[PDB]
Amino acid sequence: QNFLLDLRLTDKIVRKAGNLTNAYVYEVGPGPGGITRSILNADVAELLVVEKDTRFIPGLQMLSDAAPGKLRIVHGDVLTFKVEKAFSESLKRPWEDDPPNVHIIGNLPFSVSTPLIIKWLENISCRDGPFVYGRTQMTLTFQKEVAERLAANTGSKQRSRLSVMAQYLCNVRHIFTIPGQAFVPKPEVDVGVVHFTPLIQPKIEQPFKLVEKVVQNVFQFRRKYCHRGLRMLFPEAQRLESTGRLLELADIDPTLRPRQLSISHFKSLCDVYRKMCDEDPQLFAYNFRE
RNA sequence: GGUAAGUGUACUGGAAAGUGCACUUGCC
Ligand SMILES: C[S@@+](CC[C@H](N)C(=O)[O-])C[C@H]1O[C@@H](n2cnc3c(N)ncnc32)[C@H](O)[C@@H]1O
Repeated sequence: QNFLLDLRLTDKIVRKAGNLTNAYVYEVGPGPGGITRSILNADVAELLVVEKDTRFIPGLQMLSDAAPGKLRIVHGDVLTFKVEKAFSESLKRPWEDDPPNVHIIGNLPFSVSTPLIIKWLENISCRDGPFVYGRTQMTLTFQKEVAERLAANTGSKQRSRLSVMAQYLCNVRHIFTIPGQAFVPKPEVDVGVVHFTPLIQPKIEQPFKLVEKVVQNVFQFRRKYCHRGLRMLFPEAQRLESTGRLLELADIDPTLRPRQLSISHFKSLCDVYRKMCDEDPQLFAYNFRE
């Protein structure tokens, strides 16, 4: 659909990924090759590129004809391509060390990228997937609005769910947006650029699907008091007493609003919710739609 | 109150944009 061909920009992106000399990179959805021409020009060790659409191959291969052995083009679907088997076991560096010599770079349709960052976020929770090499970093691409929420801060206008879901597992710099006018063809949206480094110590240590559930119910009624959406974690019968103990033990003023909660206010609540989940087995599958 | 355009707007973990709401106007 909408492609990025401006060398000034494709360069700026690969610059904002970090030093890439003799590194290994996985570019998702290379497309016409703008991003990957620039990647190739950062003297990398090898660039693996996975692309769903066969017709971008002739052109992508002209780029590899220009840098032989540097570019490995793989005909694959990003949402199912198992990158963990894609590079040498040699590059696995431990989680407390520095990020491995492995980087992800992507400019995919927002249709694909948004779900991807979700399945990749829990991949970081579990330290599997692309993160078997351990705290591998990512440079990807979202509609300016979505880029904003990912990096939004406690109290910001656009502090939403992916604020919490991304920041508790990662350091999340949203380092610049670019105008839709820069794209062939220009969409009626601006485009934003976010970098992720997986956090050594995550800001919350509970199963991903737990704080996925917890953060959801908070941001449910986004400008009301937090307790009014929270309380829906609990079936009608227990709901009053339960919500009390939860806010009590977690130490949260219920007048607080979802956008005002510290990334640690969340750690607080989930620890308490995990406790009362393990004290009541039939509680974590409760959802009000019933 | 029903529809179309406009303008605001809210929400979005379906955002290369979508939908909901409000108001005004034209027509019914
Ligand atoms: C909006 S175009 C952008 C073109 C190019 N990536 C760029 O930055 O200029 C997105 C590209 O991602 C690819 N793509 C979309 N879904 C994909 C998927 N599931 N797996 C691999 N590639 C995908 C498409 O083939 C297309 O080439």
